[PDB]
Amino acid sequence: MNTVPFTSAPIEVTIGIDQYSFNVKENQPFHGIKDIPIGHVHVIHFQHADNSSMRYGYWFDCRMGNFYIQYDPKDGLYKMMEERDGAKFENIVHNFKERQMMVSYPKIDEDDTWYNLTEFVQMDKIRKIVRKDENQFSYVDSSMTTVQENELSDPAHSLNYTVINFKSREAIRPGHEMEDFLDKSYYLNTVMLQGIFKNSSNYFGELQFAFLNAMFFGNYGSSLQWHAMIELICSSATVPKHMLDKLDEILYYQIKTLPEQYSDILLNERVWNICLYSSFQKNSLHNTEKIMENKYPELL
Amino acid sequence: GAMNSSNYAELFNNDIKLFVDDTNVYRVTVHKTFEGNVATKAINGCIFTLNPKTGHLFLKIIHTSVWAGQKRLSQLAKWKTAEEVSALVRSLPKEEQPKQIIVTRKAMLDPLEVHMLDFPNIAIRPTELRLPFSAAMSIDKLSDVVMKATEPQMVLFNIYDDWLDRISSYTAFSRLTLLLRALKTNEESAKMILLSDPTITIKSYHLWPSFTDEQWITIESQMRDLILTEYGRKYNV
Repeated sequence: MNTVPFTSAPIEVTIGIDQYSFNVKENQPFHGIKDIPIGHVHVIHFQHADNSSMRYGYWFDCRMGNFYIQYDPKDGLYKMMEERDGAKFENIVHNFKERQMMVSYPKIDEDDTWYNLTEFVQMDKIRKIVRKDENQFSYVDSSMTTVQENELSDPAHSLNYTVINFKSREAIRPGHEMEDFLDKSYYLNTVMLQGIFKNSSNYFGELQFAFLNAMFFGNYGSSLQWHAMIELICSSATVPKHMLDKLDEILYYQIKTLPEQYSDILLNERVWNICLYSSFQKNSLHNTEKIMENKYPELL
Repeated sequence: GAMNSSNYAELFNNDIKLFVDDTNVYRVTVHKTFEGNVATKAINGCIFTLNPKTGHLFLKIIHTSVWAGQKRLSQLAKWKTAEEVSALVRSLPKEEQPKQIIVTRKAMLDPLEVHMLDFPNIAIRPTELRLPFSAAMSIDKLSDVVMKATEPQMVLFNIYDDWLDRISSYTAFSRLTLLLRALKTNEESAKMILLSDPTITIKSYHLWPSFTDEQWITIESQMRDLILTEYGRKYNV
């Protein structure tokens, strides 16, 4: 069980940790989050009380280093930092714990929700999508645009998701235009799975990382990447049975976790109606179709 | 974006463009079977590819053999149209390739965009104009070369005959759309109007009769009348 201590909380803020959140008052004696489950990636995230614009946060794994949060009054945000001194960090954490100044990661023992949302997400892949090599953790906010959004503008602060474009020379073999546009199996299986991602685990990790960025930061380009990656599988006639079974499971837990009140902005009517009702895989997503029809019948 | 009444003069500027109409690509007669079910029999079709500035028509004849053993023919027809237009473009020298292709049916956009990926600088545009290019098979010589074709063929025509000698491309396209709208609304009547005076013939190298400027005004007037009557009938107004 690992810990992210906070030096202080000088500004009122809603603090997110994975799917949980806590309101912290201005100058409240809050000193961090303890009992964070080892073996998963995590996201700590922030929404200032005064400016409910720019949701922002850090992707981290506690196996990689000792991480803390400290407010910067100049840049006006909660920053993640690494503590290189193991003994200074253990001594900070033990003090705050002894004074019970830390919220406990509030996991219910039955509850596999975070595991189910981050099953294929790995810090090494997040750090290739979010490029800041001097840090072991990754910053994402509401406003960060994708490499694909840029092409249609500061490259340093971009989300480098795999570009998917159904009407690209990448997607369409010369002389197989109608076949490849109507049945994306060659784009999915040769170009993306064999070619770029190497295996379905990397593909699903990016998909799941894109959803979480869309959900936790309202990051619009992330939502676009999540739908594109669902649409590529559903629009392919030829998909390994194991990938379809896993996709159903992935999508079920994303739809299950989505705040009911954000379905209108986070879900693309056209993609979901096409995937569940028109696509080759319309009958291959039993769990997803049942939770969608029971939770968001308006959208369909 | 979309070509409408507001940007109508752009058709006659010096940027090479082509209209593509796919209406007459996939043509069938519906009949009863011996067991009293229904079945279609394809007939020869045609892609109607027109430069509105010059009148240069690229009539790609779609022979029935292209449908043999194929499925979902009305979807395939859009893709096969897109393949053939893309092939035409590649076959033209650089300086003759269009800078825009306007499809008369929005269902042609994605097939054509996908077949033209190699040509990112050629804009594929829809139109809000209801153009009567469907009536092209009401032009006897076009109908004749399509129905006689025993294999895939490309035939080159000037749909304006020699009109551009005497009138601008705006006026020639107005005349052509009026003749085609008439042929589309009442074929029998339109054809009667065009040939009712036997002294006025169609030159071997032309599609329409050799009307004088005065005679074109009479004809155009008779075509307007035909279109309004039929409208009053259709709608009882």
